[PDB]
Amino acid sequence: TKPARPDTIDLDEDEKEMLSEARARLANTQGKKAKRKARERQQEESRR
Amino acid sequence: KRMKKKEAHRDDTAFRDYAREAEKTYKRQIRNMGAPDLEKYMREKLSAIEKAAAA
Amino acid sequence: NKAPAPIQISAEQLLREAVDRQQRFADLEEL
Amino acid sequence: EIARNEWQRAHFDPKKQQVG
Amino acid sequence: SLKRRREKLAKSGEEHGDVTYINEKNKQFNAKLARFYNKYTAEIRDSFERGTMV
Amino acid sequence: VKGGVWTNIEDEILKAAVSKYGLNQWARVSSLLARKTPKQCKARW
Amino acid sequence: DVHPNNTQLWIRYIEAELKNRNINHARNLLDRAVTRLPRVSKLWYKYVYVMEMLGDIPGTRQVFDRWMKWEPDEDAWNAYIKLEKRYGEYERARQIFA
RNA sequence: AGCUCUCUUUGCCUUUUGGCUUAGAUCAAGUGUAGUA
Repeated sequence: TKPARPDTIDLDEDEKEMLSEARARLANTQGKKAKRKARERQQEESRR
Repeated sequence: KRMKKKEAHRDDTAFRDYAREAEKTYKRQIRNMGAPDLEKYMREKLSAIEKAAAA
Repeated sequence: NKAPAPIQISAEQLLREAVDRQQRFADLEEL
Repeated sequence: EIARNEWQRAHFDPKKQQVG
Repeated sequence: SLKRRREKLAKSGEEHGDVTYINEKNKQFNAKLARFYNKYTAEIRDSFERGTMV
Repeated sequence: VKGGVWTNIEDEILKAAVSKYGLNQWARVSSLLARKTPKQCKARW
Repeated sequence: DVHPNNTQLWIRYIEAELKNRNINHARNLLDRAVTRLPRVSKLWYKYVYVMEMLGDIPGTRQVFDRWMKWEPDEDAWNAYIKLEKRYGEYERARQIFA
C-alpha cells in the first residue's frame, strides 16, 4: 500500500540483473520447437 | 456537373460491395481508353461491308 | 548516492530495449 | 498458341530472369 | 500494385508514437486494436496517462 | 528476502510483466522479480 | 477444381493468360468464367473491357448481348449504351433503351 | 479544364494471435569474508 521507493544514481547489481532478465524475457516469443525448426532450416540451407 | 460528379466520387470512396468497385474500375478504364478511333472503325465497317456484299 | 535518479525508468523503456534486442545458376543441372 | 508456348518453353534461358 | 505495396510498407515502417509491441506482427495487431478500440477505451487510456482516477 | 518494501524498479518490472502476460498469470510476473511472491505481486497490483 | 466459384482465381488466371499474349486461351477462359458465374459483374466487365481493348467491337457487342440476356443491373445497361454511343451507332442504342 | 510532381486526406487489412481439459498441472533457496602489518 505504500507508494514507492525512489531510485539511486548508483544502482545495485540486483536491479541491473533483474532489468537485464526482464529485457531478455520481455522479447521471447517462440517455443523450443519453433526455435529448433528455424535453426534446422538455417543448417539445411548451409548444408545445401 | 463536374462538382456533382466529384461529390459522387467522394461519397463513393467507402467500400460498399464488389459490383460497385467493378463499375468504378470499368468507368476508369473506359476513361483511360481516350477518344475511340472513329476513323479506324469507319475503315473496318467499310471493309466488312465490301466483303459481306461480295459474300 | 541514494538520491532519486533524474531519468526514472518506466515500462515503455523496457519495451524499447525489448524491441531492439530481437540466385544465379552455372548450368542447367542445378537449374 | 499451344505451338508458340511450346516454342517459348523449348527456348527459355535463365539469364535475364535474375533481374526483376 | 507494387508501388502501393511499397508505399504501405514505407508508411508502416515509421516509429511515430508510443511503442508497446515487440514484433512487426505485434505492431500491426496493436495498430488494429487501436483502430477498433479507441472509441471504447480512450477513457481508460486517459486513466492510464494520468496515473489516477478511472 | 521474500517480501520487503516495494521499489520503483520492481513496480515498473511488475507493470511490464503485466503488459506482456496479463492478470491471470502471476507466477511468471513474480519470476521476473526476485524478492516478491506471486501473491505479493498480485497484492501490489 | 479446388475453388470453382472463386472470382479472384478466375481473374488472376485470365490475367496471367493475357499477359503472355495468349488471346484465344484467355477468351475461352472468360467464356468459362462468365458461364460459371453469370451474376458476378466483375468478370463481365473485364470481358467487355478486354474485347474492347483488342479492337473487336462486334465481339464486345455480342458479349454485351449475352450480359443483357442475363438481365443485369442498370450499370451494365449504361455501359452498353456508352459503348454504342462512343462509336456513333445511336439507333442500336435506342433498341438498347427499349 | 486536363496531364504530371510532392504533400495531405478518405477508403484500405493488404502476413495483420490453428483447438480442447483439473486458469491442463506445477514451480523459495548454496555460499559470500577480511583483530593485528
